[PDB]
Amino acid sequence: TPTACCFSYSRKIPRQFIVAYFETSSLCSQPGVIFLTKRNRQICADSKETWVQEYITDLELN
Amino acid sequence: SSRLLTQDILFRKDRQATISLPIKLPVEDIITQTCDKITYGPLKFLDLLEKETAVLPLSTDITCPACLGRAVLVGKWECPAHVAVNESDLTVFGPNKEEHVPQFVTVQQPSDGKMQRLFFAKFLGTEESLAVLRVPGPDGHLCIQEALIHFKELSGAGVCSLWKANDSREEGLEMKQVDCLETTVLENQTCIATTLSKKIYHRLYCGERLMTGGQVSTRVLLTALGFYKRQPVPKGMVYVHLIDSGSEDYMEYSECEEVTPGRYEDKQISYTFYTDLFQTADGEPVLASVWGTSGLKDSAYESCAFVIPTDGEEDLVPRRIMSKCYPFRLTYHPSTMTVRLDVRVEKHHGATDQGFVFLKMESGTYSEGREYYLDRVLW
Ligand SMILES: *[C@@H]1O[C@H](CO)[C@@H](O)[C@H](O)[C@H]1NC(C)=O
Ligand SMILES: *[C@@H]1O[C@H](CO)[C@@H](O)[C@H](O)[C@H]1NC(C)=O
Repeated sequence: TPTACCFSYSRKIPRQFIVAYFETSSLCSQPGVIFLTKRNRQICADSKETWVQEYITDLELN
Repeated sequence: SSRLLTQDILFRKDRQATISLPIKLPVEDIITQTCDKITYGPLKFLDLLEKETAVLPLSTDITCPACLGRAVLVGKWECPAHVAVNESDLTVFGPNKEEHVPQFVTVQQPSDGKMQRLFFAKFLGTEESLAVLRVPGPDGHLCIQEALIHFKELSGAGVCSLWKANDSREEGLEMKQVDCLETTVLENQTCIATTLSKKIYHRLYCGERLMTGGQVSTRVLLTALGFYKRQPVPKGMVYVHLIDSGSEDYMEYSECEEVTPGRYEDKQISYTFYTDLFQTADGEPVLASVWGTSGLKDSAYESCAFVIPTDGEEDLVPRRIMSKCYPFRLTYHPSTMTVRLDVRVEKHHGATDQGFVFLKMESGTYSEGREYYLDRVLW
């Protein structure tokens, strides 16, 4: 897994923009999610939010 | 009053050549023989964790943030008489190892008789990787005259950046310590915010719809520095990339077509657009970088790079740096001032098939980036 930490989380964005995801490294004090977008850019989001878990469960369904 | 970073697109003689080891040339000759693009900026230090620390990006402008590359740090070492600093006191680290002493080498060129005492180190990481220099005491910074960084992208293009000490472009790189907020578990974590400001008329389109523009391209590096936990001699420092995503929104893509328009065929897609980047170059070379990924979790990054001379022998014809570009084809039509991009794709359309392509053409003063979204699979 790519080594990176979330310094601040991002606002929700439409599902049609997220293409992948992966949890943050164990070096990060706070567990965060890093979404990969159809623009091939990384976006940090708080895993403790519902829309994040919905994007995650829906991402693994595909 | 241009005190920002600047870049030149060089017309290297041997585009097949690369950084040869061991180091055998002076910094200047290395640039002249292996750099297709150079970025000039300042070399600044910051007293942290008991030593002056300088943070430099392996790639100033992130063409493909996730692409892997091979970087080389070559700095010039010379302490003034009144500075009793040993070569053994300089430490560096990057995306691969902990803080350590680099290897030094003396290079001589009887051509002009020049001689330099260099220190070097080799790295392999993404375009978002970093190189950190650390020198002791309050006077150590004076020993490092300048720091070159060569980065051979996936496309095979040489992207260099020279950071001289006391460079006139003092505002091209500003670094200021910030609070870490305990984001990382590193012991004694110290966060740094390095701001990179370049004077470049940059425009970013999605197909032919403008997304962003400006007279200066800024990039902010939020980096955490510290040490891994340990259990009961050496002080091996490392860094961790910090992603501050609260600042931006996805509004620019809110209006981009879900599938970027283009001419679809059996085995390729063709995109046409109008560009004045070759006319404003004013006889200067143009560095065209195209790369695409048809994958999500992961897929082969197809990258290519060309240098287009804008006048002289063989005028306005792409010259290849890589062996050859199979996935992508690029041609410029001066009469219409239009560019045509061709992408090899799989002849079968299907659902869930989403591809992404990015073409960045840039001169010394202008820069155009164009994002293409495909409903087919890239070769
Ligand atoms: C530098 O190296 C010499 C031996 O090469 C050593 O004797 C001296 O103490 C060192 N000076 C400093 C400031 O580390
Ligand atoms: C962190 O800061 C202070 C400096 O005295 C102390 O806790 C410790 O020495 C530092 N960490 C390490 C690994 O030395």
